[PDB]
Amino acid sequence: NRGTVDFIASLENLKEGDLGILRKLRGARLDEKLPGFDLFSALWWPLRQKNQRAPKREVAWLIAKLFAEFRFEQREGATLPILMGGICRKLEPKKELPRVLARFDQLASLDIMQMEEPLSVIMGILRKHQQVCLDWVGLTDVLSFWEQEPVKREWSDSFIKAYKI
Amino acid sequence: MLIEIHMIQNHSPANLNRDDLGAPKTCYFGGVLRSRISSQCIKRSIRTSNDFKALLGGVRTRRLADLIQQEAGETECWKKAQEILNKCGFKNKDDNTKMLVFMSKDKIKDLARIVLDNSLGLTEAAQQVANVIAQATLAPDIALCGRMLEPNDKDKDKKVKWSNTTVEAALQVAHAISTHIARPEIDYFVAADDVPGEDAGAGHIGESMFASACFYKYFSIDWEQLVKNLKGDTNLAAHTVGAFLLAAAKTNPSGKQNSFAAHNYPDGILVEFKNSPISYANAFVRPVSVVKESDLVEQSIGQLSNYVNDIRLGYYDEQSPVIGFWFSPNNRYPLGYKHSKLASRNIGNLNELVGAVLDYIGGFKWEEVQKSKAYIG
Amino acid sequence: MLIEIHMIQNHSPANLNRDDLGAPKTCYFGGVLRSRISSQCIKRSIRTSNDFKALLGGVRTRRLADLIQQEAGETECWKKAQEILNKCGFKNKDDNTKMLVFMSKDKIKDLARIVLDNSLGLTEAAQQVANVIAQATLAPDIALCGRMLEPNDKDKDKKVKWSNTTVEAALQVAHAISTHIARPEIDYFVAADDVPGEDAGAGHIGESMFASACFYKYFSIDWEQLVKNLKGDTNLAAHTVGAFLLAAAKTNPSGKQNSFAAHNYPDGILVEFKNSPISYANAFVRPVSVVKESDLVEQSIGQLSNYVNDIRLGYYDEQSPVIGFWFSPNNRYPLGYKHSKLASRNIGNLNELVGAVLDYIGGFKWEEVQKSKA
Amino acid sequence: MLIEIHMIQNHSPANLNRDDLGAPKTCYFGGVLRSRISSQCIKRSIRTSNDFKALLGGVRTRRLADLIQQEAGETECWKKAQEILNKCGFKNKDDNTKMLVFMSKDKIKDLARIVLDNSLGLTEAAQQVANVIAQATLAPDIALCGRMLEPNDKDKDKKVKWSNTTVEAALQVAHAISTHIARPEIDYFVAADDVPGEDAGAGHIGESMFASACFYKYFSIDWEQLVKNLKGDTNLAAHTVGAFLLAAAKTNPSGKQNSFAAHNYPDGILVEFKNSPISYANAFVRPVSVVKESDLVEQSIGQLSNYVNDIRLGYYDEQSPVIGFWFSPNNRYPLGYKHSKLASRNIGNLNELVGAVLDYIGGFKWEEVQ
Repeated sequence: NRGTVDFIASLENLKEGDLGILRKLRGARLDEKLPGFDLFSALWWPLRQKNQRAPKREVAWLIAKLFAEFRFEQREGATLPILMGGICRKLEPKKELPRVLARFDQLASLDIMQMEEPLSVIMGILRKHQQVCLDWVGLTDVLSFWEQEPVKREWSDSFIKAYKI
Repeated sequence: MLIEIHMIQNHSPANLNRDDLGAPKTCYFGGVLRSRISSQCIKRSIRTSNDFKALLGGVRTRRLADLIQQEAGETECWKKAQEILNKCGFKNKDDNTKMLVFMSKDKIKDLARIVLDNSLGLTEAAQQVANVIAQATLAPDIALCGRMLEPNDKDKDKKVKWSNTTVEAALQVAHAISTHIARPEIDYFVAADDVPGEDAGAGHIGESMFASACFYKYFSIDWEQLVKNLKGDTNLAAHTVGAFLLAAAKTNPSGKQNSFAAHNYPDGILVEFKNSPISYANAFVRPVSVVKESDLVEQSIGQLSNYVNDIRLGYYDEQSPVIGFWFSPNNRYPLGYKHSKLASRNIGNLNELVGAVLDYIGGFKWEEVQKSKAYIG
Repeated sequence: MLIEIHMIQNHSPANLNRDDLGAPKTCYFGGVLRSRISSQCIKRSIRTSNDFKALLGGVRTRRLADLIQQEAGETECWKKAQEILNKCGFKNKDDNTKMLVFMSKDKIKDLARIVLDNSLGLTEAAQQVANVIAQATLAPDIALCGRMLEPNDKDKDKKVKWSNTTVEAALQVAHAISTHIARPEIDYFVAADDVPGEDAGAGHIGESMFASACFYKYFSIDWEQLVKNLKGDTNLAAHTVGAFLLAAAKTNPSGKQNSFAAHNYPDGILVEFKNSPISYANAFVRPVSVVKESDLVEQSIGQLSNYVNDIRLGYYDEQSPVIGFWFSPNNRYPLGYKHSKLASRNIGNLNELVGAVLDYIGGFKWEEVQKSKA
Repeated sequence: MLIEIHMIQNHSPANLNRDDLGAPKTCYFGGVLRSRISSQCIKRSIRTSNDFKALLGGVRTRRLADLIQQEAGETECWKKAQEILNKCGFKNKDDNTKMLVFMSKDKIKDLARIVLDNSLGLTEAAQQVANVIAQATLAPDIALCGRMLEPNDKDKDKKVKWSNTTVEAALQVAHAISTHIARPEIDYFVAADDVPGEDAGAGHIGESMFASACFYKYFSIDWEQLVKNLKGDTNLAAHTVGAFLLAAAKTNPSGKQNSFAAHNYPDGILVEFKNSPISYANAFVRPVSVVKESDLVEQSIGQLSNYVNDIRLGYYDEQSPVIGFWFSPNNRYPLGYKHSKLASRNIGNLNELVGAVLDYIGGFKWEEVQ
């Protein structure tokens, strides 16, 4: 896609003031506070009116908030299941590993509205283990096409491939 | 007859109950995310509290051998007592001591009289210890929280027989869920070196998760089962009910209360006398959203009052009357002034509420049951 | 017995507490957004003030071997100190050394002796170092603020061989929250080049944030726990409480004050003596809305007075622990023009309030307990 | 002992401090909107003023190599020295160096020696340059203000050697805020053509903004830790205090002064000596509404006197005395608070009060210190 790449580049073009504006609004909707709505509209609407396959409003809002609180540099080949597999194959397999596995597996039963907080938990686990990179574009596409079966199959397959190295 | 206590309680930014990762406990109610406080946390906080100190007559410990060594302690009773209780049936699975016993602590010294003889033996001493442990349940806190004691059949010597060690709990406590969508927040602490050093990337950017929410809490007590569990001590049962209400009102979990100080008293307490338990958590199925014309707590009380009116018109039969008292401090939060008259004794004192509750319960008095105290050690 | 201090303090535009991004710390309370100062910042500001200099008896340090070297006067043991520190098994990963030690400075001298006895075994020296660190709990700041010491079990030789290091803190400090809805703002600054280069017109307009608020601060002190922490030394406990009350009303966080100088003073202090901790932060659950007649601080103190009256008349008990003194500078802000007197002594001076506090504590004088240093 | 200066000023419509778009800087204080002048703007206005021109001995230069070749000649040494500056921790950023350096004005000449040390270049030149940058702080403004100068990373990984370049502070300045609700305005400007025949009919109007307010400024000079930064020079410290008083009393920011011309002078200065800093900005938490009988400045001085007296009889200690003056031109605005006189010595002239502060400081006069 190209709307996603432009959206991510625009998000990384922000400075500390607008990042703080987005950071103050975690856990909130889009139609609540005017400064957040204005910032997100001015960042997203030209891309939507240009590219027909730009990310939807809810997905783009969720990625904007996650980037605000969990600022990671954009890199290719650093998807969420790969990093979760790399982290998960370092703990004992009796107590901690089933807990982290259950936390990762909760995401399959949630829709796109109720997914900011588990993703925040996963990214907090990533940040606790000295991670400084993430693939925002691939995560945005996966969240955009989520209720399908092949996307979840590829998600779990990438997790298994990272876990069984 | 069941005594139902509903509470609306607003809290400061706090981290009262956590999980393994440090985040506050959460749940999904009505499709959205809410903050949660577990039932075991509330029950433990009530059990170990200043207003429940005179009725704490039970201990839940994994080191009964050390307790009896502290109790009797002549020369060597620790090793022999540990061996006796290990042959009783308390299995050492995976080298864990395990099998948390929950007997009343007033009988512990009597157990000393079983472990202070060098001619008794092993299996007979274990049988006597098991017999004195099984029929030791007279305690106000044990009668509320219940107890299950089922030792595994591997370390049992097949000569000691275990009697009934199961007591039905007379207290039901629900998890406390918020009345709005949870908004978790992250605090980025950094430790500072008192002695000056090198300020070149000191690091230690931490993560402390916390949240502030308006909780709905719901407790229920069965009067008949409590009296039966105490073995016919209606005085001690009335003292237990009154001191339980007094403790559950003015107490909080002790989780991270040195960094935060959310020592916030409840803004509304409803007490109802029914014949079937009823939870009013379905009031806050739609999350309460704040406006500029009111606050969070008043809207929560209003929604609760609307739902209480709905469950008081529907599901109502004269064959079982319902009597309730509403308490807010100096009547600062009336019970949803759109229909009013939902309760019958809108008052503004906690001790007057306890007194009125006791008089409805048995015509007791709060100054009379305080001398029916349990083991006060 | 518990001494509770409730403050109302209006601050000029400043940035007293920031996160890793640079924004002022905020929170949600009652569904709206408020400004917030962390309790760690308040505790550190009180502990490292100028009204608390005689009672600063403890050090929280990470380079403890350097301090032992400075107090020892011999270089070589310092090297062995790190070895002993390695033999102490605090931490050797993640944040390099880490595992801050909070202990009294006088026993630092004792530490030097344990590293100056090279005739003793290194394992025995490490054991005695761990022991004397475990006993190092004679300081008024450590008594108030508690102590953490849980080293790493991944660097040990003679199993653990530790002692009891946990100290129950006698002081609880809440996070300060604003009494109104916060209005975070951005300050756009451009650095100016004094040499004429005739360039850099769009010279990287920065973005620094700040805010102003009327905070509510809450402190609680346990008298019996403090006395038990100080080995029953009531002379040091009364002095500690008095100097804490003096330092809490005259010290502000030092974060960004050379450009946002906000050295303000509290407008109203309530000091109560009661056996159970209460918090009046539920007064400002509905945010203070400014009207054209009054100001922010008067409305905040009126709401605080209303809620304190409601709590006092709502949770009345037979102990009657309502003995509380209200302070306002020269009686500028009385505790609400709605009710009767609810404070036993409407005091208009600070040192008179401190003297009354000590007189209620034990009848001691403020000039009588100031002679016990740390 | 701490020296504190509180000023009250009134300004004609000025737009003194500007945002990045063009609007005046505002803030919120007490729940209402106020006009605000930033601390760094005030500090830079005082720093490059006329009365402070004697003690100016530092540069905030972003292009230090230009100053290096601007004195020793031989401009080709730019491509001898600039890369050397890129090795000391300046990262070779988008400009000559995006890390602004604060450094005394004389030591640039010493850097000229590094220019002529072609035999001892590369790492030795960079280390010597770092030594000069770290040991160039004895200046009356760098001692007055701070200097962080944390070098950018991705420097040389071999011998990047740096001392403690951080110099703490001697002066704190708060953001000047109005004592009333601000009322910003738009000046609708148009650009009139000179020759008839424009043939353009549309909306060519423009928007330029301004506001007028009465500001409360608050400075604070630490008498110790300023002499400590000046290495015991008590006379230079006294001269710095006196000239800072002069410049802060008689300098305004040079922002859009060619079109608004608001060179207004303060109508009241309150100087105090105390062991702990107090800010009287909480006097104007309530906005100063204007009555018909008085004006804005008189009401502002009255509320300031009210708060000063309430602080004086409030947080009052016996070991620490407080002595304060009170300046007003020809006693036009006394420190109005009923029959109560607050300051110990009313003063009606500026240089007289400067001499009074200087001779309180320990016997300094405005003649030999300059």
